Amino acid sequence: FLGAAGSTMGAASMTLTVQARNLLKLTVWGIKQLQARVLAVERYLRDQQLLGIWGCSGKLICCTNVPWNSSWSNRNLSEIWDNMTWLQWDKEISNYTQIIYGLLEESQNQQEKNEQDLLALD
Amino acid sequence: FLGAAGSTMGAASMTLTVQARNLLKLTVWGIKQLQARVLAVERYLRDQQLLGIWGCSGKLICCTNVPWNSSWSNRNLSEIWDNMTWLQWDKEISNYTQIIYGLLEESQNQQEKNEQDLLALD
Amino acid sequence: FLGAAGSTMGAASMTLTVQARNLLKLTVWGIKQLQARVLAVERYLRDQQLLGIWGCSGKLICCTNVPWNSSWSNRNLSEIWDNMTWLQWDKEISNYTQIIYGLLEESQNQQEKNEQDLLALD
Amino acid sequence: RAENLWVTVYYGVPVWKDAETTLFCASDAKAYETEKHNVWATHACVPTDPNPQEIHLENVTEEFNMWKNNMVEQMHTDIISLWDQSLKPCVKLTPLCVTLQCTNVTDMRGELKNCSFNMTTELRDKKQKVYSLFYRLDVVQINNKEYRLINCNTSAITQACPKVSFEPIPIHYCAPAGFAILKCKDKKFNGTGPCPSVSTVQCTHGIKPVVSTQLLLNGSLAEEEVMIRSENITNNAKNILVQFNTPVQINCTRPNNNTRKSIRIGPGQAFYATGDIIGDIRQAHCNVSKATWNETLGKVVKQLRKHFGNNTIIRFANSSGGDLEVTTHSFNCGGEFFYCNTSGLFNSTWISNTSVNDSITLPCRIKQIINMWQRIGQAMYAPPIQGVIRCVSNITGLILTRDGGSTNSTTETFRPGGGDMRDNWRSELYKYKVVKIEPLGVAPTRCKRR
Amino acid sequence: TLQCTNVTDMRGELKNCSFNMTTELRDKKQKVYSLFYRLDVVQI
Amino acid sequence: SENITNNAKNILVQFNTPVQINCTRPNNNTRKSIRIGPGQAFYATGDII
Ligand SMILES: *[C@@H]1O[C@H](CO)[C@@H](O[C@@H]2O[C@H](CO)[C@@H](O[C@@H]3O[C@H](CO[C@H]4O[C@H](CO[C@H]5O[C@H](CO)[C@@H](O)[C@H](O)[C@@H]5O)[C@@H](O)[C@H](O[C@H]5O[C@H](CO)[C@@H](O)[C@H](O)[C@@H]5O)[C@@H]4O)[C@@H](O)[C@H](O[C@H]4O[C@H](CO)[C@@H](O)[C@H](O)[C@@H]4O[C@H]4O[C@H](CO)[C@@H](O)[C@H](O)[C@@H]4O[C@H]4O[C@H](CO)[C@@H](O)[C@H](O)[C@@H]4O)[C@@H]3O)[C@H](O)[C@H]2NC(C)=O)[C@H](O)[C@H]1NC(C)=O
Ligand SMILES: *[C@@H]1O[C@H](CO)[C@@H](O[C@@H]2O[C@H](CO)[C@@H](O[C@@H]3O[C@H](CO[C@H]4O[C@H](CO[C@H]5O[C@H](CO)[C@@H](O)[C@H](O)[C@@H]5O)[C@@H](O)[C@H](O[C@H]5O[C@H](CO)[C@@H](O)[C@H](O)[C@@H]5O)[C@@H]4O)[C@@H](O)[C@H](O[C@H]4O[C@H](CO)[C@@H](O)[C@H](O)[C@@H]4O[C@H]4O[C@H](CO)[C@@H](O)[C@H](O)[C@@H]4O[C@H]4O[C@H](CO)[C@@H](O)[C@H](O)[C@@H]4O)[C@@H]3O)[C@H](O)[C@H]2NC(C)=O)[C@H](O)[C@H]1NC(C)=O
Ligand SMILES: *[C@@H]1O[C@H](CO)[C@@H](O[C@@H]2O[C@H](CO)[C@@H](O[C@@H]3O[C@H](CO[C@H]4O[C@H](CO)[C@@H](O)[C@H](O)[C@@H]4O)[C@@H](O)[C@H](O[C@H]4O[C@H](CO)[C@@H](O)[C@H](O)[C@@H]4O[C@H]4O[C@H](CO)[C@@H](O)[C@H](O)[C@@H]4O[C@H]4O[C@H](CO)[C@@H](O)[C@H](O)[C@@H]4O)[C@@H]3O)[C@H](O)[C@H]2NC(C)=O)[C@H](O)[C@H]1NC(C)=O
Ligand SMILES: *[C@@H]1O[C@H](CO)[C@@H](O[C@@H]2O[C@H](CO)[C@@H](O[C@@H]3O[C@H](CO)[C@@H](O)[C@H](O[C@H]4O[C@H](CO)[C@@H](O)[C@H](O)[C@@H]4O[C@H]4O[C@H](CO)[C@@H](O)[C@H](O)[C@@H]4O)[C@@H]3O)[C@H](O)[C@H]2NC(C)=O)[C@H](O)[C@H]1NC(C)=O
Ligand SMILES: *[C@@H]1O[C@H](CO)[C@@H](O[C@@H]2O[C@H](CO)[C@@H](O[C@@H]3O[C@H](CO)[C@@H](O)[C@H](O)[C@@H]3O)[C@H](O)[C@H]2NC(C)=O)[C@H](O)[C@H]1NC(C)=O
Ligand SMILES: *[C@@H]1O[C@H](CO)[C@@H](O[C@@H]2O[C@H](CO)[C@@H](O[C@@H]3O[C@H](CO)[C@@H](O)[C@H](O)[C@@H]3O)[C@H](O)[C@H]2NC(C)=O)[C@H](O)[C@H]1NC(C)=O
Ligand SMILES: *[C@@H]1O[C@H](CO)[C@@H](O[C@@H]2O[C@H](CO)[C@@H](O)[C@H](O)[C@H]2NC(C)=O)[C@H](O)[C@H]1NC(C)=O
Ligand SMILES: *[C@@H]1O[C@H](CO)[C@@H](O[C@@H]2O[C@H](CO)[C@@H](O)[C@H](O)[C@H]2NC(C)=O)[C@H](O)[C@H]1NC(C)=O
Ligand SMILES: *[C@@H]1O[C@H](CO)[C@@H](O[C@@H]2O[C@H](CO)[C@@H](O)[C@H](O)[C@H]2NC(C)=O)[C@H](O)[C@H]1NC(C)=O
Ligand SMILES: *[C@@H]1O[C@H](CO)[C@@H](O[C@@H]2O[C@H](CO)[C@@H](O)[C@H](O)[C@H]2NC(C)=O)[C@H](O)[C@H]1NC(C)=O
Ligand SMILES: *[C@@H]1O[C@H](CO)[C@@H](O)[C@H](O)[C@H]1NC(C)=O
Ligand SMILES: *[C@@H]1O[C@H](CO)[C@@H](O)[C@H](O)[C@H]1NC(C)=O
Ligand SMILES: *[C@@H]1O[C@H](CO)[C@@H](O)[C@H](O)[C@H]1NC(C)=O
Ligand SMILES: *[C@@H]1O[C@H](CO)[C@@H](O)[C@H](O)[C@H]1NC(C)=O
Ligand SMILES: *[C@@H]1O[C@H](CO)[C@@H](O)[C@H](O)[C@H]1NC(C)=O
Ligand SMILES: *[C@@H]1O[C@H](CO)[C@@H](O)[C@H](O)[C@H]1NC(C)=O
Repeated sequence: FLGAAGSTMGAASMTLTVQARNLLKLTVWGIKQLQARVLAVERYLRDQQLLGIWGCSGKLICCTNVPWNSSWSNRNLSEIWDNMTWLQWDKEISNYTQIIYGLLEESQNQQEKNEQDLLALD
Repeated sequence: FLGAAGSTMGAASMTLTVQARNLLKLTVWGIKQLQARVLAVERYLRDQQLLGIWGCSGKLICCTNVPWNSSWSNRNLSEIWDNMTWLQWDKEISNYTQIIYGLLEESQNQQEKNEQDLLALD
Repeated sequence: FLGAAGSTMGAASMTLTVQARNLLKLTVWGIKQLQARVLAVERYLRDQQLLGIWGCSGKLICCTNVPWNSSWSNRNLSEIWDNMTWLQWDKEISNYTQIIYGLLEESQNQQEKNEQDLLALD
Repeated sequence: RAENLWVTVYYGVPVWKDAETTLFCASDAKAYETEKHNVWATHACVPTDPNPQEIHLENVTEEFNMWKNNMVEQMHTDIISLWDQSLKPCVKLTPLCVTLQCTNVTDMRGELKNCSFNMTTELRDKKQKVYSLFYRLDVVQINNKEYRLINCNTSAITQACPKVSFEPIPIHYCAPAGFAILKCKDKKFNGTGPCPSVSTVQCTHGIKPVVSTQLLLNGSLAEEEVMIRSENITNNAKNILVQFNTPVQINCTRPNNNTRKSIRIGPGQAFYATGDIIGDIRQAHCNVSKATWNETLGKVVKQLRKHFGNNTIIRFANSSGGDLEVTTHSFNCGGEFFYCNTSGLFNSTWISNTSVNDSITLPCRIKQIINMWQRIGQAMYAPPIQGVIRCVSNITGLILTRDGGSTNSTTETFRPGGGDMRDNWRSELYKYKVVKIEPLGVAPTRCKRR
Repeated sequence: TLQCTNVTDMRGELKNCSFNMTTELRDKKQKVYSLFYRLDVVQI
Repeated sequence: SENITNNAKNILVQFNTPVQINCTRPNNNTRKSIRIGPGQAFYATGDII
């Protein structure tokens, strides 16, 4: 549970699974114990819809056909996983994050499924 | 966003992706801004459950082993995608819609997964 | 709808699909017709999250790479499906149920997806 | 076996069906900075998207009916439900039914009554001898001159909080996920028939819930020619809604400079009594410029002849009779409720294209205790306002009725309508209707599956 | 306070009661009578 | 019965044929509908006719 947040990204891939999951008749305080958990399931499905519409369709790790641009954190591979940490990593990509998101839904699952439909005809 | 509703079904397949997605302590009006969005997530999951139990298991476009019956809108293929529109299309299928739904859940994912289990043994 | 609960597990696999699915401004009784259906969708998603994180990612039937331990209900195959019923079956596995659950999420989708990522590189 | 295609599921196909859902409000997220302790609707009211989206649907024709529109009914019940939620936390005036000893104010036949009465203090022992000032419309005598509250025999009464204001603020109606709102972009639309150019929006335009009678105030202007709308036109039982081209300047003031007593009926509660009037001794009045009202009339009277025939005599006249809400122009300015005599404006007789000074005026009456929407069991007391109230609004439309006496082939006379407030909301909602989107669709294609 | 009396047989099960009551106005009371069953009232 | 031999527990009975029962109020009454306002009205029991 978050244990590798201080550790490197390379070590942080092992514990990845633990992070996935951890009368009621009252007039008042019933809305206080409700409003919190309702936005929680709203925030939950918000992430999951993105996971489906992208090239994942499944949880944990999944890959895609989107090529990694050099202009996006030009780096050494061992300088990423072995020498660097996630909080420190998300910091630089902060500018290109919205750009990458577009490539997954548009360039892939929009253009991939249609590509698949054309490859499924023959 | 709905832009091809007037256009033909053939042109309407390109913009398909855009259609997928667009204090709180009050005693009153809090139920007015709540009841609307709760049935929304109920209506949302109602469509998604159908997508899973059918031969899709994924969003946007997906195919199936259900053969198209001639008795269901007997047509020319170019008379469908190239010459016709979706509102105009759903109009005729209105009678066979409930019939087709049965073929996806029953004839496929009920008979397919079991077929798959028997093909996965060897 | 539950019709095979008295029947053997072997006969119970045919009807499996039927089991999957069956003003609002009031100050009171509105919470009575609400609290019931909200925990329902909470209980619903509780089962579905388990289905994804395991080796299923789909509904109805799905298989896994987890080997069946002899110590867990050591039996004859025809003594299970042909001669025995589900209520009677879940009774014995009651002790090993929590053990099996661990093998699906840990031994598989944690170790499988990573295994897959390494097999997807080459 | 027999070829060729196979069924395939498409998600998000452009298919919708006419339906009804529960709509919420939107305040533009500025109304919240306007503060003044929850003005009108907006409290937790949803902030409007800074960039509303309007998508024009090409090659589309959709049929609209504004009288069958369901958005009107929700808004009508909303304002009503909104009204009660405002009066619940406020101070209830229940022990104001005490006998009222009244006398004639020091001109214009004593419209105001100076009333002396006994009242309960913070303590439950001694009463309180105090006087107040009520309009003739708020009291009724019972048999010196002895009076009583006018609402006491009919129902109960509660005072509106001085903190909140009745100031109408723009409210955008939006639809939840899976639904859509259609907008008619044609310049000339009467609310019925097919619409050539249709666009969709998440939120309707800025709509100010201005409650008024015989005059649409602060509304939306029409395009080009002025518009004429009626549910059933040849039927004289149905009101005729009019939409103006150019807005009409109207002034309504309270030429009485007043003071608040703020008497203490504790513990903790304080009532705001109307003190003495310091200023012009006058009755409330409403101004309309003679040139501007006439020009509109001339343009409007020509539009009625697109139905009632090229040549005919159209005469205008004031209200026939009924409740005060029906017979006068009713609205709210500065918190006070004016009832204006529109009889001066509606006195005219027109020729085929024409009709046979620098200003005009309209006598207005003030009533603090009101039951609108025919509500029984709840009467609201409008609290007094310090100083003189002055307000300027646009007159954007009317509520009109046609006489039943016919002589149909001779001449026709029109009079100001009233009653239903849905027509007021139908004035802004004519171009919108609610549909639910049906995303799921099936189409035949060759891909099959492995 | 309820001032009651015996109804005009079967030992007077019903009581005719006179009492003071508050009107719409908070000034004058109201002298009115009602009819209650013996089970709804108790003497003091 | 919950506990039959126990005399402290009630015994519930279910009939075969329904039993016709008539209960009437052989007093033809009137409503005073006195006014205890503002807005409230109490319904008093008038004389029995
Ligand atoms: C919106 O508002 C508008 C207006 O603001 C509303 O419009 C109103 O709509 C109603 C309809 O609900 C109209 O009433 C109907 O009128 C028709 C037509 O009447 C006119 O024409 C008749 C014939 O004219 C032709 O013949 C003469 C002779 O040759 C010729 O000179 C002429 O040029 C033309 O060629 C006239 O007879 C009639 O006059 C009579 O009625 C006048 C109006 O009351 C009256 O002033 C006259 O003095 C005279 O008495 C008039 O000029 C009527 O046909 C119709 O009558 C049906 O309905 C009534 C109930 O209202 C019912 O009692 C009748 O029996 C009749 O029902 C018959 O027809 C039905 C449909 O076919 C059928 O189902 C019935 O079973 C029944 O038929 C039975 O009997 C016949 C024999 O009687 C038999 O053969 C059949 O087999 C069967 O057994 C209505 O009265 C209004 O006129 C109209 N308003 C105005 C101002 O015009 C609109 O409704 C509103 N809508 C909404 C949604 O809000
Ligand atoms: C639903 O409702 C029903 C009824 O409506 C309820 O039913 C009631 O249930 C209770 C149980 O909670 C009954 O009370 C118990 O009764 C038993 C049996 O008593 C009868 O039989 C005894 C022996 O009979 C045999 O021997 C004779 C001689 O040979 C022979 O002739 C005969 O035919 C038969 O073969 C009699 O001794 C006894 O008579 C005595 O009691 C009568 C009732 O009070 C009284 O009228 C007599 O005058 C006489 O005094 C009777 O006929 C009792 O054995 C049992 O006693 C236990 O519980 C009490 C507390 O109530 C406790 O004080 C006792 O010490 C005793 O507990 C011993 O046994 C426990 C279980 O083994 C053990 O754990 C204890 O540690 C303790 O044992 C210790 O002491 C012994 C030596 O004393 C020692 O050897 C051990 O090692 C250990 O140290 C209860 O009194 C009711 O009778 C019954 N109702 C009726 C009407 O019968 C039911 O409860 C309800 N249920 C629900 C869910 O609602
Ligand atoms: C249809 O739409 C139209 C247009 O949208 C609506 O017209 C609106 O009417 C509103 C009133 O209902 C009006 O609100 C007014 O805004 C004025 C301008 O505010 C701006 O300027 C001031 C500086 O002057 C800034 O500080 C402020 O932040 C704003 O930027 C205010 O001046 C108005 O306040 C005065 O009027 C209201 C009643 O209208 C009084 O209740 C209020 O108390 C004020 O009256 C005092 O002040 C004036 C001088 O300013 C004196 O002449 C007067 O006698 C009062 O003085 C006594 O009373 C005060 C306490 O009340 C006391 O301190 C003082 O010492 C004296 O004793 C008011 O806030 C909108 O501006 C106006 N719209 C537009 C565009 O102008 C119309 O209502 C709509 N129709 C319907 C049916 O709703
Ligand atoms: C409802 O009320 C509203 C608001 O009161 C009314 O709308 C206003 O109407 C008035 C008059 O119709 C109008 O006032 C004029 O506005 C002009 C600008 O648009 C001003 O320039 C003009 O001021 C001159 O005249 C005044 C009176 O004669 C002088 O006191 C003033 O100093 C001005 O004189 C100067 O200019 C001349 C040259 O023109 C120069 O020689 C002089 O030296 C001096 O410099 C008027 O005040 C308002 O503008 C209107 N307001 C709005 C918002 O439109 C409406 O008419 C009322 N309706 C009814 C039915 O009564
Ligand atoms: C009612 O509407 C009519 C228009 O239908 C108004 O008539 C207007 O009257 C003024 C004069 O008071 C006209 O101005 C005149 O202009 C001419 C041409 O520049 C000039 O020669 C004159 O000396 C005078 O300035 C005005 O043109 C005329 N309107 C039209 C459209 O011609 C009438 O004013 C309105 N009612 C009232 C209150 O006057
Ligand atoms: C309907 O409107 C018309 C038009 O305003 C009203 O006519 C007006 O009648 C008054 C009389 O009460 C006229 O006053 C007169 O003015 C003339 C000219 O100064 C003077 O000679 C007279 O002695 C008298 O003072 C007024 O001028 C006249 N309006 C016009 C424009 O001429 C009519 O009264 C209205 N009808 C009703 C029922 O309200
Ligand atoms: C009455 O109508 C006038 C004119 O249509 C409104 O004033 C306009 O306000 C808009 C706001 O963006 C400006 O762009 C226009 O320039 C104004 N008109 C003129 C002639 O300058 C006025 O706001 C309307 N009344 C109310 C209460 O809003
Ligand atoms: C309304 O009537 C009251 C009396 O009931 C007036 O108050 C009196 O005003 C005179 C001034 O002429 C004082 O001498 C008295 O002491 C006042 N009496 C009370 C009880 O206040 C009041 O002035 C009248 N209306 C107004 C203010 O003009
Ligand atoms: C509204 O305006 C009309 C028109 O001025 C008023 O009608 C007057 O009524 C009085 C009687 O109350 C008559 O003596 C006058 O002759 C009428 N005037 C005209 C021009 O005919 C009317 O009184 C006004 N207000 C109300 C409440 O009716
Ligand atoms: C119950 O008692 C009341 C009096 O407290 C009766 O009302 C009186 O009836 C007589 C008729 O004999 C009238 O003359 C009186 O004027 C009535 N007085 C009042 C205050 O109503 C009443 O009749 C008795 N019960 C009934 C109705 O039988
Ligand atoms: C890249 O990583 C290798 C590790 O094998 C290291 O030797 C090399 O110096 C690195 N170069 C840069 C530019 O980071
Ligand atoms: C601990 O984290 C810091 C920053 O996240 C990083 O620089 C450092 O290398 C990490 N230590 C180890 C032993 O990985
Ligand atoms: C079917 O489509 C073809 C298009 O190549 C057209 O030539 C033919 O006439 C069509 N036939 C029918 C029966 O629609
Ligand atoms: C196992 O099942 C077979 C059925 O073919 C049966 O003949 C055999 O006796 C069974 N053995 C045991 C140990 O259950
Ligand atoms: C019915 O169920 C019982 C227990 O669930 C089982 O022992 C029995 O074999 C079943 N009957 C049939 C015919 O399968
Ligand atoms: C526009 O839509 C109509 C009906 O939906 C259709 O008949 C027509 O062919 C469409 N126009 C084009 C250019 O596709």
